[PDB]
Amino acid sequence: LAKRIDAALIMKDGRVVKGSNFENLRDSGDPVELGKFYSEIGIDELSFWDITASVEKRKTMLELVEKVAEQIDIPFTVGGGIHDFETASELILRGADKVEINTAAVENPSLITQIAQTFGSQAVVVYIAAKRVDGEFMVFTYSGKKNTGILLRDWVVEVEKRGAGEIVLGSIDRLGTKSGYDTEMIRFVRPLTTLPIIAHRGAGKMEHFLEAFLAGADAAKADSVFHFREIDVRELKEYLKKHGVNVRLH
Repeated sequence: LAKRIDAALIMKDGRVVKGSNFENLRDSGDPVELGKFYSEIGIDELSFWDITASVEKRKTMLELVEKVAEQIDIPFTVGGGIHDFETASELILRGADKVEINTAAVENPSLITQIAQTFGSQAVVVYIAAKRVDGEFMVFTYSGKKNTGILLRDWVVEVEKRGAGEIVLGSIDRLGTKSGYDTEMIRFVRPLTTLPIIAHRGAGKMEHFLEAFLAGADAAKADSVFHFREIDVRELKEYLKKHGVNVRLH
């Protein structure tokens, strides 16, 4: 099916960290209005990642998804320190289509299955942050701080086995580089899973998306290149369609 273009939003205290350059918006740093705007100009799905401090976090994330679900009609994902089934459950019930987990999944893979058994696999997104170490792709947790010693190939297979719906494949080797998506990593992972693969980290120009899709990604996620208007979302989809990529245009 159609290749997907995702926008990611980083959040703290109900605000978009670093905001955005869309001066047409009432509040360029308002996650809800920005999300709604993206949904209007052609983003296919949104993802919200919250880094609010522990005291206010739960209520902040629940308010956000509630407001977002009311204002937008495309699927969205919420994530950020989701550590257990009850937290994931209340976010989905409150309005999220999907939850994103990473570290908590690595430490308890059955959490994937737990969430999927009530909300279906399609509600579970596993973010995998991977990096080359001595010639092998390794899984990293705790915001890139911990080398788990787990091989990417092994974790990808387990993640599907546990019942995840899709995988976000984040290349730590491409963090803030604008040199392109890690297409070697995408090609490496593609044969190991039937799940949708969402490319993340590295995007700097429209051609990088084409490359990502050629590598076998089902979706491409970016943030700052969208928010600071280095890449126009509408042009991006036009470009991709131009060169043969199937994108979308009770």
